[PDB]
Amino acid sequence: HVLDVGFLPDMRAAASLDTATFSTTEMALALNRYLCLAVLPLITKCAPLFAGTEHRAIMVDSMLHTVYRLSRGRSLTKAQRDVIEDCLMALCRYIRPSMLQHLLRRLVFDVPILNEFAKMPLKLLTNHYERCWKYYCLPTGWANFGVTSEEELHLTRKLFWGIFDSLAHKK
Amino acid sequence: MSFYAALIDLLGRCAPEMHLIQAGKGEALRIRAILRSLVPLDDLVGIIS
Amino acid sequence: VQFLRTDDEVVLQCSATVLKEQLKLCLAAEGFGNRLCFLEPTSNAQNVPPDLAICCFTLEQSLSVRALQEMLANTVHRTLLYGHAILLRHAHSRMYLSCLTTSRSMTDKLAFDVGLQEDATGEACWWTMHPASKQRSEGEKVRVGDDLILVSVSSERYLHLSTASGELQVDASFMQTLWNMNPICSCCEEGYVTGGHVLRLFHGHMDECLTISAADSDDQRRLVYYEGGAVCTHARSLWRLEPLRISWSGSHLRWGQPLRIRHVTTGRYLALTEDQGLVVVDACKAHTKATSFCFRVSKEKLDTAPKRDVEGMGPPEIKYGESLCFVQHVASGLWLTYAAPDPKALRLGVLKKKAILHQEGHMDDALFLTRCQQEESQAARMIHSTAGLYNQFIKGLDSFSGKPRGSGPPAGPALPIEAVILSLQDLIGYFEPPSEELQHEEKQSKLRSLRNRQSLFQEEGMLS
Amino acid sequence: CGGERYLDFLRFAVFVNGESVEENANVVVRLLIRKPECFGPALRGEGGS
Amino acid sequence: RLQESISDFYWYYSGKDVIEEQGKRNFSKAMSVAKQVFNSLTEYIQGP
Repeated sequence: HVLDVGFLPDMRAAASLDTATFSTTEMALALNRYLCLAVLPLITKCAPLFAGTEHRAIMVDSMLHTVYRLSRGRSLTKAQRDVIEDCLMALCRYIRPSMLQHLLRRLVFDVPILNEFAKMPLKLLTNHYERCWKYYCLPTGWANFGVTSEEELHLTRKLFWGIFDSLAHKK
Repeated sequence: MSFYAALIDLLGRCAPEMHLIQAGKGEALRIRAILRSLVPLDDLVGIIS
Repeated sequence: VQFLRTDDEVVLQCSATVLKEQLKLCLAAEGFGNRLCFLEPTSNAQNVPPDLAICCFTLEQSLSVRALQEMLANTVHRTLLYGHAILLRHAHSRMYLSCLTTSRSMTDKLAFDVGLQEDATGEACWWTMHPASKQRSEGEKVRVGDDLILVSVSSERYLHLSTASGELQVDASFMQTLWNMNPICSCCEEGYVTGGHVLRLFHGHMDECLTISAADSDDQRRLVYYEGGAVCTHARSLWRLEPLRISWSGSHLRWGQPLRIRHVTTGRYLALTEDQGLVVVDACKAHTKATSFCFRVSKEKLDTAPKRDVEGMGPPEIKYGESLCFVQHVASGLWLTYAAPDPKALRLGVLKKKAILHQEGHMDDALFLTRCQQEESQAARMIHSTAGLYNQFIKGLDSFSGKPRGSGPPAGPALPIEAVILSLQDLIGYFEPPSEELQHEEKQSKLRSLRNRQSLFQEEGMLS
Repeated sequence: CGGERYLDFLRFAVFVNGESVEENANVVVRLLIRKPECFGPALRGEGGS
Repeated sequence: RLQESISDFYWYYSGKDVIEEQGKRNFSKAMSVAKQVFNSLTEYIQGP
């Protein structure tokens, strides 16, 4: 079922401004993502739907076509539950969505990315997990994210309070 | 397609609640079995596909 | 009477329009070996009599819906009323009619199978009656010979007679079908002979009975003898009486009433073929002009024409024990007696008295009737069914036993693999020894019953 | 079209405030199953596509 | 008909140990009508 529903959104259902006439897919998103959240069976192994997770991340991150904050919240919760349910199965499936956050750390839509990349280490803490080249880029990502905080556009208290990353797992 | 979609939506909305199933209520499982035999799972899986 | 009280014997009859004129069929089930139910035709009883042994059903309870629900929630002669839930118990096997959670029809139609259950526990063994066309009302009392519809409780489906690609099968679907419960019998008087009872026909003293030839005989077990001695305990001397009437075929026997005598072990009917004498014949060649017999005291009596058919239980006159009567044919009108053609020194038989039909018989041929136990009759019926099934299996095995398969695995009819497996399991459970934790007296009684059942099964074969 | 219009009304008598009423859903299910023609020419029975 | 209804009510309330207030109210309001019907039936016979 997840394999079949994975390929319905083609590049976030063509999030680029092309037609803006068929938004019923976004409507059915709020109906099927709830069922997807109702279960957490994709935990053990045999998970080649990393492209599906990337598609979901690009769908929540790109809301150019018929933006709706109400359904954006449902997609936000879907992504949060998906990340909090399973992890440490690969390395690219997390850094690639977080590449935008590492580069564009001042984006207003990066709060999902920061929240997920923060919730993952307290939930894991390297226990039953092996570091790799992905773990080697965490210092650079943390450094640039911190540098963007105080250099330009001094962040307000609301976002600065939520931008307190753990920055754990040193060496 | 609209008529079948509406009929399936009505049949799903008439399904017994989960706590009714988990707390006995043999009539609830009787209705659930009737709905189960009405339409198989493969039909739904193909419909979504 | 004629009110369908509790604890009477009934048969579920239905009408089918598949045939050009009409068809009457009665619901039936084998019991052991096959849990499913099937319809048995009855309108064609002029030449082929029906098997009424496995057709009778007994009404156990007739509680209301609320009382039934309370009883089910609390697990561990009331007049029948419309809207009540009833429990039906099979007469032959101590099994309860129920709607099984299975289906094989190639068309779902929300239809299940109608079968039998070993125990009354559960919800699928109860059927709620509903009125027919609006000549009655909910809560009104139910009369015999009145059409009605039966609704299952667990499946909420009618007892429907399907007209699918099959040939007149019975299932539990949402299509409406009308059934009526013809009352076979009712409250019967103690020690009186009624139609349908399996019994032994004793002659003269208590050491002679009307039996049939034993197994492994020179003939095809179609010669009627007058053997005595240890044969009185075996199942050979077990005969049953089938009145030509179909609705009230459980009433007290009447003098001169036409009846058919059937051997339960073999399934053959006593008849006169005018070719070999008084012999038992197959059910197909069992026309009423050759199979109908009767009992009457006062042998000659200047017999008159029988009349005055009774549409009820009737008065009881033929009493068990003291029933010294004479058997004669109705269509022809000749009596029967012991032949004894010659007292040969080397006859190699204790009596070996063949049964023959004569216009005027000898003296001392009056037969008095004694009934057999329920266990003996049930064992005889199981012996008959099991022997038939195993003979069919052996014939199916031997049809293909010669030519290798190569291609086209079905050479002929398919072997009843599932039926024979179920029959074997049922027989294994049947002969289970009693547990060792029972009390001494009851354990000894159960051991005696098991030994008697084993001896009865072995006498009619079932080992060869 | 008439089937869809009639099924629209029944969706409000069995599903209220996200929950489901047991009695109305049960009686609707029994009435629907007792008349198989309401399910359309596909979910009727023998010969159904 | 009223007797059948009362029997059904008793069958429904058999499982519970103590009948609540609402069941007792309906039982009383049915028994009052039963008493009235019984009185009407008696008046048909008295005065032989």
